[PDB]
Amino acid sequence: MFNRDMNIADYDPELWQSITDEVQRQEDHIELIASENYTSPRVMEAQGSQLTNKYAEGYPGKRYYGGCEYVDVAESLAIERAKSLFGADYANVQPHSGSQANAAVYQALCAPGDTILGMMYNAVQYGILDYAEIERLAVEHKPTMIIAGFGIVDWAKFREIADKVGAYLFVDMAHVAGLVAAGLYPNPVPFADVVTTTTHKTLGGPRGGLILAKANEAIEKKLNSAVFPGQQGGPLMHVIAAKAVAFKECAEPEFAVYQQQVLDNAKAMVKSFLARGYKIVSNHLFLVDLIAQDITGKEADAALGNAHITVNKNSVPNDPRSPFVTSGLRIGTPALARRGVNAQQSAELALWMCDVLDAIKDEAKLATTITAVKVKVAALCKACPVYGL
Amino acid sequence: MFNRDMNIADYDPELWQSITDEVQRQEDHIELIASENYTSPRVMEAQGSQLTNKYAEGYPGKRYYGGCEYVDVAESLAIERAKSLFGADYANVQPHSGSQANAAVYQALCAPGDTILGMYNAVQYILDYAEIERLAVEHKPTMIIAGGIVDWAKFREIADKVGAYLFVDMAHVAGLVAAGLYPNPVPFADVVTTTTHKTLGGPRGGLILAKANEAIEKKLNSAVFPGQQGGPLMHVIAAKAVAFKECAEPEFAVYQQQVLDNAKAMVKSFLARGYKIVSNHLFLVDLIAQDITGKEADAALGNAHITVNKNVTSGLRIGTPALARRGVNAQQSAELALWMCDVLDAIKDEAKLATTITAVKVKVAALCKACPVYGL
Ligand SMILES: [Cl-]
Ligand SMILES: [Cl-]
Ligand SMILES: [Cl-]
Repeated sequence: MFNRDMNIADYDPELWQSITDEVQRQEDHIELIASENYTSPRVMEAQGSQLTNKYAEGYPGKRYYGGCEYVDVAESLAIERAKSLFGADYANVQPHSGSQANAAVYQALCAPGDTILGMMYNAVQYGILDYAEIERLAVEHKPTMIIAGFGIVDWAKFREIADKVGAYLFVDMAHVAGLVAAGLYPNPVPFADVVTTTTHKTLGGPRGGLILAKANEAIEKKLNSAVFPGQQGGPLMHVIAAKAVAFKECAEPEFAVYQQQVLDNAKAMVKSFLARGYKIVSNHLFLVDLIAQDITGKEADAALGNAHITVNKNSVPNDPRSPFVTSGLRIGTPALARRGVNAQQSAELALWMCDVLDAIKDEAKLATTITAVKVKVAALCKACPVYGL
Repeated sequence: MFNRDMNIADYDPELWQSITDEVQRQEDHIELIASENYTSPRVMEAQGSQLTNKYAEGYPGKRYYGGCEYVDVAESLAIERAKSLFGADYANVQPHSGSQANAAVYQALCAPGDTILGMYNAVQYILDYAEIERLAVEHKPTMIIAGGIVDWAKFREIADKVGAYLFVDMAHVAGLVAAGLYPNPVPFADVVTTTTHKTLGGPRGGLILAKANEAIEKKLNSAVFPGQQGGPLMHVIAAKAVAFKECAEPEFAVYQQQVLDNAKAMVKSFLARGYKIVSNHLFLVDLIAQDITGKEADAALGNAHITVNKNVTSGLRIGTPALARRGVNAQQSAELALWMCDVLDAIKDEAKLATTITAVKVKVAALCKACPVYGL
């Protein structure tokens, strides 16, 4: 028998220390990484459950393993809630990640060497979008699949183009999934043949992937087999349960309010950067372009980190520097807003970031500025705790 | 702020019901599915941690995101412990699953159109090492795939002869290898993969191991990321770290032999009762002689709270890793197999089947109560 009191702290203190350190880090650092969030304790509760013990290859009611009667309920809930949230006729909640969701779509709908028009295969690219040009490329190259993703993207126009040349329409709903769930951005599901997203970024759920589709029996069967046995074996049933409860949380009225906060916070930050003379490329994420100031993204993210502001360097369009250096920062506010930072605080935060960037060439002034900003960041982190009682 | 008291039971009673039902089922059903196990509360603690909130593309000390200084400790522990457990010079603990581990190896080592010798242009082969060598020389595989006791050194020799990579999927014997009960392929193969949740008894996920070879290590690094995956599941990687520490305890080797002892005991019981066995921790009960289908056996046994898979051989696939993990001993395993034979005989004889199912159910319930999976 496993004693239920077995724990990491007593057994594996070095590992435990890294965990408690990370917990503390999530409190006392402001996180501006666009692809991160903070998920609810209920999601973590499901991920920490005994459902990890169940092998469940196949789909609810159609498993290759016995004993799946109760995990079928959890998975069905996740599927039904995903369909409800996105007005889909089909949802596949087994993908382990966005990478596996996307791979499965490719395997479902394309054969290697097929042509693919987008933003093993013959790739054609397109670069506000010029739909006239996308259509011209579609007609010229006859893609098997057209991919669109995330201004306001016109899904109905992509459907029109796909229809014209008999292509599948694949939408990667990355970075607008939460806005779509909240009714704040046009839904690609009615227009695409298939839609993917991760479940941990703007949806704020567990780490994993999700496939959605409007009704098409043949495409749905291809998607089924592509996920399993195509890309995966057994799904992570504890993470699927976590997906079920996260999708329930995402349907709450509070979630649309949170999504608007995400947007308002980004707008406040943008207005501060612009007011301080920093160029923005822009939405819940934006780039701070650092060309005018001769600052590298690497240089800026290091300095901001020392001030307990975690951001990622990022190449600007046509960046003259390598991707390991870059001339920009990428900022997103999903995590900022999730921990309750408001638009005014976001505005001030960006101003603190500008104080750092302005001082970055002056060693003494930069040290002085980082010291000051740290104190301000600590006070904000304490005022807006991520988890607690 | 998330209030830390937020819970599933208060908020999502229907999901909670499915979870508490599954927990109870794990107690009151004997699980004989070969590829399942029961992982420790420490693994589950890690999987339920806040490490799920961290994006950490790249590898420790070489991330594409900031803020990874602490999760780097957890992943380095996982890597170091995998290396020490399997005597490898290289360990990649990021694969989300066995499938992802295997897919990364193909991408790292093979090109589209390459030839592959296993058991892409595919050529398939006691093992007949002569024929293996024959086929290798004949078709010049870019990669040979392998996985009683397999002679790893012979595969290395053959692979060397033709200048092929050697890839071992160790998933069926990983626990035995960790326990020193089966020859370790790691010194011989160029790359080894395994799951972490089957005979290793850890979190659900994948693992890649390799002997020192800087060129191959670089290819594997980039095959896993960005080749097959994006961000790793850092909460699950932490769970791998504590699982690998548990796998190094002397208790673990005792457990691995108990798995084998339990299988041997069940097999003797079936044979003694006239049921044909096809055959380490897995075996097949062939039901053709009695004219029992997998479906009706599976159904009857399931009603007696014995969870099996049906299986080509017609009948049951049985494995004992979970059985041994919850403390069922060999004598108990022998009796369990005899109870299963009572049910099977009742089907074939069409006699007292319902009563016999109930009888085995109450015996199974007592065994489950005597050998709880989790408790205080
Ligand atoms: Cl302990
Ligand atoms: Cl609650
Ligand atoms: Cl395993």
